[PDB]
Amino acid sequence: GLPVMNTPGSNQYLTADNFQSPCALPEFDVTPPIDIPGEVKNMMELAEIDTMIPFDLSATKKNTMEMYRVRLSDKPHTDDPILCLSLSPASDPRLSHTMLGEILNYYTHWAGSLKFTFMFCGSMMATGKLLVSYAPPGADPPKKRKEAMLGTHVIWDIGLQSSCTMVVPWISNTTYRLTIDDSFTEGGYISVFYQTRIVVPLSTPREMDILGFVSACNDFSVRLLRDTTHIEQKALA
Amino acid sequence: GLPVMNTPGSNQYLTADNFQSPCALPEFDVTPPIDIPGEVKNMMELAEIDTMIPFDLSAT
Amino acid sequence: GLPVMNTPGSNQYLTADNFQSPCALPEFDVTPPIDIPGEVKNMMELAEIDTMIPFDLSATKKNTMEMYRVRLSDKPHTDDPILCLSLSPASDPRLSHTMLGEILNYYTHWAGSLKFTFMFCGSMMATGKLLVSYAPPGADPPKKRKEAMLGTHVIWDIGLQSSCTMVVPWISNTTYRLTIDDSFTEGGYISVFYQTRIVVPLSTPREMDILGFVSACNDFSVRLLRDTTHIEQKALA
Amino acid sequence: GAQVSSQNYTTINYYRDSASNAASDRVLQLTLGNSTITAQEAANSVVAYGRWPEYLRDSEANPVDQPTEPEVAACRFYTLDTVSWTKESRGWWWKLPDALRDMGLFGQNMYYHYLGRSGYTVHVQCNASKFHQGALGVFAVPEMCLAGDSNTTTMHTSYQNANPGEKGGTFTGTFTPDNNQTSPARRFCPVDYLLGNGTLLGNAFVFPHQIINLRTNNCATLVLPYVNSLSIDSMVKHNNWGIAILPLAPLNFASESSPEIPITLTIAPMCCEFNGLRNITLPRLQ
Amino acid sequence: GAQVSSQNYTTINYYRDSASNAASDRVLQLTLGNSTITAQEAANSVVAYGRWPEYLRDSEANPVDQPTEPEVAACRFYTLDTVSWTKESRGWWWKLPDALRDMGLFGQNMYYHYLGRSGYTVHVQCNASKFHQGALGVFAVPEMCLAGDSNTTTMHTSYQNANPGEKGGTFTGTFTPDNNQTSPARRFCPVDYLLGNGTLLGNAFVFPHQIINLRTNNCATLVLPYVNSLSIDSMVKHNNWGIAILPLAPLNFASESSPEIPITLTIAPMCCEFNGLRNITLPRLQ
Amino acid sequence: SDRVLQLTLGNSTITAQEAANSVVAYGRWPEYLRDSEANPVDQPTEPEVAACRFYTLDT
Amino acid sequence: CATLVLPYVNSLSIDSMVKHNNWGIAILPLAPLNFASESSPEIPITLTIAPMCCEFNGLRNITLPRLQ
Amino acid sequence: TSRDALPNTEASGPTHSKEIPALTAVETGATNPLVPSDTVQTRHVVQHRSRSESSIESFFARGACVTIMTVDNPASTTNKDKLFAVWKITYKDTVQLRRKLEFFTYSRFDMELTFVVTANFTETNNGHALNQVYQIMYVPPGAPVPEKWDDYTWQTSSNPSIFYTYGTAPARISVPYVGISNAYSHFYDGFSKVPLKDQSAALGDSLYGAASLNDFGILAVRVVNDPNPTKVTSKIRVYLKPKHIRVWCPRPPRAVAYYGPGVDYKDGTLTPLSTKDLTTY
Amino acid sequence: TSRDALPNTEASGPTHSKEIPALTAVETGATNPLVPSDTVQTRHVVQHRSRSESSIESFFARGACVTIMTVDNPASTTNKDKLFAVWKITYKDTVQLRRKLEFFTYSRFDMELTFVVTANFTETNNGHALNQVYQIMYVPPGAPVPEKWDDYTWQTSSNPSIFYTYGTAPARISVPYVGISNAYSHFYDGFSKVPLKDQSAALGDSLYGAASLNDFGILAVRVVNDPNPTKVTSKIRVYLKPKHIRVWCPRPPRAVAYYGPGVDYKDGTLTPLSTKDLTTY
Ligand SMILES: CCO/N=C/c1ccc(OCC[C@@H](C)CCN2CCN(c3ccncc3)C2=O)cc1
Ligand SMILES: CCO/N=C/c1ccc(OCC[C@@H](C)CCN2CCN(c3ccncc3)C2=O)cc1
Ligand SMILES: N[C@@H](CCC(=O)N[C@@H](CS)C(=O)NCC(=O)O)C(=O)O
Ligand SMILES: N[C@@H](CCC(=O)N[C@@H](CS)C(=O)NCC(=O)O)C(=O)O
Repeated sequence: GLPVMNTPGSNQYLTADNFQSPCALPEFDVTPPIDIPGEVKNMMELAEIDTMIPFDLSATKKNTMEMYRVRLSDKPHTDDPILCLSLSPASDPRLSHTMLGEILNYYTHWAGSLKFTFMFCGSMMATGKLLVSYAPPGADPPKKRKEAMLGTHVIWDIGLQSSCTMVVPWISNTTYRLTIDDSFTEGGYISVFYQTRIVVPLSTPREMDILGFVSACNDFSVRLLRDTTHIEQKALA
Repeated sequence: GLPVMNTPGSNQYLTADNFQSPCALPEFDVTPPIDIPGEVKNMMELAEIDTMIPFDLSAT
Repeated sequence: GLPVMNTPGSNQYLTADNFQSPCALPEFDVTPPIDIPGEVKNMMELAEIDTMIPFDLSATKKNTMEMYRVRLSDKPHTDDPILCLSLSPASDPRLSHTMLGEILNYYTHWAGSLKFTFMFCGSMMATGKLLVSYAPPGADPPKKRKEAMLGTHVIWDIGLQSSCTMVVPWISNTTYRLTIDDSFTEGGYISVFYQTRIVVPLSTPREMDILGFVSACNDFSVRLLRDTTHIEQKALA
Repeated sequence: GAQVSSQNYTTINYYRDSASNAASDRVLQLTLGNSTITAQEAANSVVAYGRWPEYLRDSEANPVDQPTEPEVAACRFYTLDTVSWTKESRGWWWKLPDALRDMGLFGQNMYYHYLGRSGYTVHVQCNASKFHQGALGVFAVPEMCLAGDSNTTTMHTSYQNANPGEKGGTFTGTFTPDNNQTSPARRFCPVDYLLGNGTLLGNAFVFPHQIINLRTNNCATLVLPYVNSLSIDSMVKHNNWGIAILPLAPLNFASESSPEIPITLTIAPMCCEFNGLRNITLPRLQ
Repeated sequence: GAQVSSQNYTTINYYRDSASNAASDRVLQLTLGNSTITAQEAANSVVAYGRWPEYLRDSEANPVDQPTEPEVAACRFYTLDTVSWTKESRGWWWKLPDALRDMGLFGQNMYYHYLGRSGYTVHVQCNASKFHQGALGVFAVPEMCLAGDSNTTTMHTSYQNANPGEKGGTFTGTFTPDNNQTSPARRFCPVDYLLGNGTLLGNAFVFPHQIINLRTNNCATLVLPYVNSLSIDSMVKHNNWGIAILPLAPLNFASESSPEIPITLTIAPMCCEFNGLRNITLPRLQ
Repeated sequence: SDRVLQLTLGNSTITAQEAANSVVAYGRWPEYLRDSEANPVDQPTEPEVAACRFYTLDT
Repeated sequence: CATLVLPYVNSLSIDSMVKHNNWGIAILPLAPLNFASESSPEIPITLTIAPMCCEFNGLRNITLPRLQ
Repeated sequence: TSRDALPNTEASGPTHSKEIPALTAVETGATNPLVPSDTVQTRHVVQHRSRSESSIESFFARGACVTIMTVDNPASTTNKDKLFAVWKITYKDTVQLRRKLEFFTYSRFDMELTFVVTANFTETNNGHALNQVYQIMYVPPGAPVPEKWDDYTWQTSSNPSIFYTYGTAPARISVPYVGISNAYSHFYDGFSKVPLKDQSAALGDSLYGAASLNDFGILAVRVVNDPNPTKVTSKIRVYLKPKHIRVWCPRPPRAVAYYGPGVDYKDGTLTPLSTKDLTTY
Repeated sequence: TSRDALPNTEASGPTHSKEIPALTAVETGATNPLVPSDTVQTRHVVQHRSRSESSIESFFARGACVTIMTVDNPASTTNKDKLFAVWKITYKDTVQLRRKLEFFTYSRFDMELTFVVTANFTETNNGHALNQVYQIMYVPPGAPVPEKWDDYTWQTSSNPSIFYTYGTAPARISVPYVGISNAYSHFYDGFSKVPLKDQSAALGDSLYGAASLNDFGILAVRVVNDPNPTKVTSKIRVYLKPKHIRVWCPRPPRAVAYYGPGVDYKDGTLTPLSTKDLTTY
């Protein structure tokens, strides 16, 4: 019949191919779908939801409930940092197991802005002011409010609104960043400081906690699907 | 001639497949059908007929 | 299904074939290009740039900086040649490692005109006249100004303009010439002579240098891509 | 018959089956039946997945007989027991519709029919003073499956231990495997920081949820529609929702070493309907 | 949907990805900021690749924050040190933006931000008498990578030795491998006739260039746009351009055995802009 | 309304929940120097975001 | 908190910033601090300042004042 | 479409106003939809990136191994029974696709199965064998299951089958959505029986989370050739690709090792997080 | 288009004028665009030649070997571990394509990879083996790397793979432009870290010219069959063809032998030119 010629790649199996194959159950009567709440169309829809950050991965606090709480007190004012965090959303131990980190560990490249939200869980009789800072890479990581004050920052005044949001904008030399620890695509640094101290009246707890969440903005994207290191196996079934 | 590429599932036999094959008796003169009573178009037509139930399946 | 017949050449791999194959990364989000200076569309664009010729490949001058300079002096007039060069742009040792020669060593056939440019690097107080000659093949190579004066030639007067250009036109029996040493497609001869001598006043250097460059014209072309002998290997990686 | 698209390219379907084809806010009042709720310190309210409860439509109804819709007789607020929040608490959980199995006519209709469906309104109440601190996370989980207490068998939790009723259960901070081979306990062992099902608590905010922060609000409200892979199902075999309450920040008061405050739950069925009337079911709940 | 072309023949695309598809002159004056240059013996000027420096456009900007454009405060002529040309000289090299790292406010802006970009104007000055002879080749190389001095390791040049600053480096006529295994020098060994990177000097005229011939002109001017595979980058990690000066014909004067003349360089940034402000960088340059 | 305030300069922001409004001295907002009042003749420098930003002194 | 917006004030259009100070900020306790019954209360005060519409003229080598 | 570019960034200057977008309240249960323009001065950027590769179709467009089955053709000079393989259809014998799927509670999808077959000799004897053929038969629930490698059940009058010749391209078929519900249930919080007070304790017992919603039959694989004097051992790898997929009710992903077909976890595996100081970058 | 013919030659007679096109100045930096008609008397010629074969697309339209990988299936009667191959993707293991590409500074192109597999026996024993199948898996950066030939990483739930049967046509795939910059960088004049005075000397050290712009993952190759009584050794040759290619910033070509992945050269190889007398043809 028709003369044909076979080309390279014949009789191979590529797991990413897209071809038609015969149906093993012809004329099957398929059940129709109903309207169920909670349909998802993109995986980036799940990365735009805030999830709590396990800041305190101490040897005695990790793998417990105490790892999500950051302790504050009414001590005299100091310029030392409250927490320090490197912007590696997929490889930082404190960011890799959040929902954003879990989704990023299935991909190789990411880009976009982030937002960190902090919530204060003290008494209504407590007051204070804090400083949340982000520093692009290249210089020494900030260790004093004096240095952190030179990068991007927000001043959080604790009142009726008990939450603050800080947006980390996209400041990169490449169009995408790798989801591993890398010097050429490092992200920067994040820290929290006391602007003033925490002040309480008598008959009030002098120690409190804050909680933190991270999520993505509407200009965030990923690419190059891959496999994760967060699940493994030794025996079949 | 035409460049082609073979895909997975080549040279397999699936008993539920639907393909054309060559005819071993070309130009055969087929007998025409007549009108016979009792033609069936669906198997559900036979399930809509009542049939007796063996209720008493005792050992005897 | 459709009856087909397989023809010779089925299940072969030809490295010069042009066929479609399945994509291993479907739906990948490709980075867009930007406007970078210095885009190249043809390899002949690089052959039309002048590059210096290593004329003096002496046992003590080759593989140094002295091989690019041709020495001139103010000696009494003579009819002996200053330099002699055979027109083999790809196999001549003095032309094979220029940019034109490097590009020609990737091809089997070439055709077109050439241009040689000479620059004088003496004092502003020096004067002279030179004779640049090209002779088509078939006769004895010129060794005296008397013989060189019968072929194509230019007379270079050294003044405010310190450079001269001589065009070697396409004079061939075949439509293309081979890029190897061959008697049936030999190119001809090129030489330089003193028309008058070099004259300087007192308190001036009596020895100077000239530099030479070669490039192609706008009617130059090549064909039959091949491999070069200018790179090799012994061990992998 | 070929389809031309852009990348242009051409595609053709060869088979007859598509499978073969290549691919203000602080104030709130609620009224249901003869019951009302008021709130003066609220953080608004949450409608799960943006969908309000509704009745089953004709174009999605599996059973053919006429359903029963009690309405006001069963769509009303029922108050469960009150739990005590102290500094040693790890959290509590409930199953729906399991927690309303003994609630007026709702339980009677539940145990007299074979199929039923319903949505819910959940209202959690907890108040303190301006000198207390703490935070609670309230999560609604569809198909809230908990892990067992056995490392020699899986999925061996008994029907009685998985359905505690309106009393509910509690989370624990440690996993204690049961080792009695002769008399296995056959009960859950839910760990708080794993949410009782092997997933990290920090991500539980993917589910519908709210937070009660003692310095901001004192109540939480969640509106849950009916969720399942079927239009209607058996309410006595299968639980549709689970409610989990966990302390995100421990309770603390002035300088006392043993503060305590109560937490109360009120739940209202919504748009509930039933099918398949027969004699009443008498489960073995002990 | 088939495409018909001429050789006629027909082609069809089978896949959705395009990857799958089968394939007067002597006189010059320059003014920048508060600085001016005049020249009376010039050979015109060269604009590299025929492209003038420009600012970054919105349709090609990676970072999202507002950039800084110092303009006159940093776009001005800076004069580096002066070198001495004798009969034993082999050539000199400089890196850009490395040579301007201590130049007024340009260096401050460079070390205070994380990203930056800029073009340049380079002016080389060398004058002699009508009784001197010689020629210099000035080349501008994008991504000017030099070879090391070690035959046991590769790419082992230290950050300090690769960034000399405004003093620059020099070429050598011979390759001398370093043999100190205990205390490796970790520095370049650039050979002049190989252009320091394994390619013949005669072909260096592929790069933008000019020639100073002592009997014709006494200055050279090169205008360099910003070149890189990125829209903007880190100026402290990566050098965009390299300037190389080599004697094409040795210097000679009358009958003296040791003539010498100075060579001076002046460089001006153009259309420079910066992004990512933070605390200042303090590199280890010794 | 008057209790709430937010300021944004360059890469720095400030929020306040208990404020008494704000004061503009003499009812005049800062502005650049106009051509009809400029003494020097050379081109000025305007760093803008690089220098117009909030700096925190000691406490 | 308190917020003050200061325009540029001087008898000249532009001047030397290293010789002359344009503004002074003074903070004084109008009523003394007191807390419950403690005899030694204390609270911090912080200042944040932002330049606005700043411009410069006359570029030269940098000034190195004697500040000690 | 998913290949539509993301929104552009807008230029924003200095601001001075009473409105505070930064401060918020997370007790409500919502997420603050801030953009970079609300906190810093930004420039205008024309956006080019898109979210085409993170869609639900793209996230599942790969073939994942779900099982490895073993068959053999024994020596003619022995008494061993010929071995044929039976496998109960499920995606829970492996962990990668299981973890990817259990990001959600419900799903619908068509399926594509690919079979890769390999064989080898078992004894050093130089004995030979002719090319082998394999029969793969799908037995739905309630159909007779084979007991010998050559009994009548292999006549396949109504069960679909594939006959595969060794050395050719790997076998492939496609299946539609074949559930008895309106979607697949990745999780089921219930039982299949309700115990009754009148009845005995054992008559009402059932396993937790098990339902007949997840009974799809078995695959039976045999070598159709008769035994040679030498033994030949073959393994078949099954690869599953879901297509035309829709999902509902996202869930947090698994954080500890799987233990059985349920949500149970094993002691000694409950420490997924590593150490890191609070004030260390 | 590139197939357009070159300009015709024009007739020119004797000339006598003040204008001098021959004399020029090369100090400016330009090239004199002379034609033969400016120096000799010429005739009219209709031109037919074209520059279609020297375009950038044509200069790179061949498949070049980039690596040879080695795998084996060992004997069943030994203790040797089964060998699988790992290769880091790069074009710098060979010299021909590297030299062709390094004529320029930057480039963009799609890629086409072809795999040619060959096998042989290692021992004189007459033992036999059945046809083998090979798995080729692409592991991008950050994904788990296999450590045994049969561990879980080969399930390929998200990594693309090719399964190749021996004796069939060589395997082939195509890849788009997958860089994180706007073009590939053949040369990079910089470092990845900046050392800091406060920090230690070793904490800022990095290699010269190395950046993460050139990290593309690895290819892992294994034999999927189980070992036979006899050993079989296989080699896979990889051939790379760039298509739809664009280039920027031409450079002089390499003149001395390559030494490592940088621009370094080795002593004793710096004499590329031969001898030739000045006045000898
Ligand atoms: C001879 C070759 O013919 N093969 C035909 C065929 C036909 C139907 C087949 O059944 C396909 C059933 C799968 C679509 C079921 C996959 N899923 C859906 C959800 N699920 C599951 C299992 C356990 N717990 C929860 C969910 C699954 O295992 C298999 C093969
Ligand atoms: C299972 C088969 O699937 N294979 C898929 C696949 C996907 C992506 C792959 O990566 C391709 C990366 C190349 C396009 C990179 C080539 N280049 C670009 C420049 N470059 C390089 C290397 C070192 N120094 C400078 C430049 C390179 O090596 C390879 C295979
Ligand atoms: N056991 C029979 C051979 C098996 C056989 O012939 N089976 C028949 C009837 S039970 C059959 O239906 N075989 C199915 C098949 O193998 O295709 C024997 O003693 O040889
Ligand atoms: N090592 C196992 C065999 C390897 C195996 O079965 N691996 C399973 C689970 S670790 C797997 O995922 N294999 C991947 C594959 O080889 O396709 C044995 O002792 O036989």
